[PDB]
Amino acid sequence: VAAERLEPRVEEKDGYWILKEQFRKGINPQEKVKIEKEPMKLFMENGIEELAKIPIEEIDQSKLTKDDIDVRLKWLGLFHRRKNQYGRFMMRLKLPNGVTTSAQTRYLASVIRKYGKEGCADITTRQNWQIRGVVLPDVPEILKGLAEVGLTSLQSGMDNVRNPVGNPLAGIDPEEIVDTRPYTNLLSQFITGNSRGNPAVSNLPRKWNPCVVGSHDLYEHPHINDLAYMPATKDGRFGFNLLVGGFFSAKRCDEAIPLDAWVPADDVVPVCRAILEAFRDLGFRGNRQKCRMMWLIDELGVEGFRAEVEKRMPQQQLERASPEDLVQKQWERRDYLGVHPQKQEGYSFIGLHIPVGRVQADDMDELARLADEYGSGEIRLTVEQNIIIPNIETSKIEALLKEPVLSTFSPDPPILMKGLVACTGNQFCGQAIIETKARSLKITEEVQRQVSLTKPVRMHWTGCPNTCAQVQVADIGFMGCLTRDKNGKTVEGADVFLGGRIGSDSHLGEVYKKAVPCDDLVPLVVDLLVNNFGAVPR
Ligand code: SRM
Ligand code: SF4
Ligand SMILES: O=N[O-]
Ligand SMILES: [Cl-]
Ligand SMILES: [Cl-]
Ligand SMILES: [K+]
Repeated sequence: VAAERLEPRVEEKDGYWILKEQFRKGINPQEKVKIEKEPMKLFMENGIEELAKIPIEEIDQSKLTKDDIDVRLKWLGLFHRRKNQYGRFMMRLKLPNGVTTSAQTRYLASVIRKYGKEGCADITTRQNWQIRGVVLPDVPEILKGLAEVGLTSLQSGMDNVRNPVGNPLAGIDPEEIVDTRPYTNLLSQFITGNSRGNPAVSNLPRKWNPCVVGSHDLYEHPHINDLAYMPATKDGRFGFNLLVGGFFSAKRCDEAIPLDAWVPADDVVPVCRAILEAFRDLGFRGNRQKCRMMWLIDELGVEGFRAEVEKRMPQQQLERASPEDLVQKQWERRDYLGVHPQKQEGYSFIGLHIPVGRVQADDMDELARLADEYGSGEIRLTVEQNIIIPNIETSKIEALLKEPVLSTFSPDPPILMKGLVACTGNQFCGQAIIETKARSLKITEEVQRQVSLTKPVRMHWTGCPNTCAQVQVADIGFMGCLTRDKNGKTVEGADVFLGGRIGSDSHLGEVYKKAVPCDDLVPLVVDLLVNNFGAVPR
């Protein structure tokens, strides 16, 4: 790699970070959008106030404002559903470590309730909330309402640092390695500039996913993050070994690799900043399919990239990885659904199944009520799109289990439902090839009617090759496609994936059988379960 390749390609100008004049040749259309107008200005200079007053039909008549609503608004966590729910916006939060309060949950419910049949909410595969139905004129008030209840939606889409994932059992599991909440909280504060916006990290070449590990179970999926902090003691000091570059895309899926770096626990934010600065400064900005950070690591080599991180650290110090980390490889991933004792004597948590992560306003209010009556007003989200209510006095569990709402959001659903994960799909998502959430529930129910099993088989349904529902981590994955029935008629289908493993012995699954009509999946899946996962026909 020539020295010229290492010249930073962006510069700070008037509070924002912009591509230098000599580094604009050959850039992709998204990079052009960012040059034409700085997206962060919609929040930080309150550009949203006037934009929100323009009728959407008028907005669509000019490129600048159309790009404002379809692209730039994703820096404020607002996602126009142009194709599938025209004029409505999904809104996505920052929710480090998946932690919400009952007051926040009620606020979110109040927002979606206004929109009737156009509103609902979802738990995401980054243990985050999305709300739906939002209309542009309401955006300024919703931004204010979120701030009032201690939430932000900043920098949650597009070329930004995505939700910091942690251990859903942080602070409460007798078996945790280290409480991840202080670290994911710090990361979210850093990323969003304490909810004011942080332009230094909002002009990346592409999205970037961080997680902090605190569980032997590896609930945080460090192998598929751009930056994963693996807890490790080095020379008698507590800190983290760093994995970099994990990502999924249509073109390529890659597991994170060691940076060969250990940082003291107090250097979590400094090293996040250094890595982001290197990626921002040096990453390719052409073909969008080659802009994730791993492509930079391959271009420079991991050592070349490491040197760029090192030079951006305070005092330019970046130790080599600890020979060992704290994660025990002898481990069986633990079910968190149901009632479990906490490390605090006399307290339990309860994991509740949320079918395909989908809730309505009334459901959110009920869950918030349970959290107040039984817990400490806290609701935790998981990356399997379920919930945990922590801090419940154990003597209250008997009463809790009789609550009517637990017949719907169950502490002990059938085993295949426990492991079922599904993305948005074509109900709302414009890129989706198939419907996912309703279909996946239907198929899973039919499969479980036919077979019993004891292995915790994890089934993931994703609507297109973007693989937001991570089919490559599944025991059985389903990637949406269009295919043909016996008569040559167009039908919805799935490419079926096998081989995904999670935890310490992780492995990326691969296509097993392409183009299976969705109406033909049940027998295929039943047989796979009997033949490979010990399932028994009923
Ligand atoms: C909601 C969520 C799936 C879910 O049902 O849980 C989701 C939904 C969308 N993803 Fe995703 N992604 C979700 C997690 C992911 C993950 C999984 C993860 O983070 O572990 C991946 C694969 C891992 C990765 O990125 O490395 C993922 C890879 C994509 C990609 C492909 C990335 C790439 O490099 O090519 C796109 C398209 C893009 O960004 O260019 C994308 C694009 C989208 C958009 C924003 C596209 C769009 O605007 O319509 C989807 C919004 C649909 C909607 O209305 O909900 N989504 N997406 C997840 C929100 C996470 C969050 O709270 O921030
Ligand atoms: S995998 Fe495809 S269909 Fe599913 S939410 Fe992501 S972009 Fe939409
Ligand atoms: O929002 N999925 O990158
Ligand atoms: Cl996006
Ligand atoms: Cl769309
Ligand atoms: K779920």
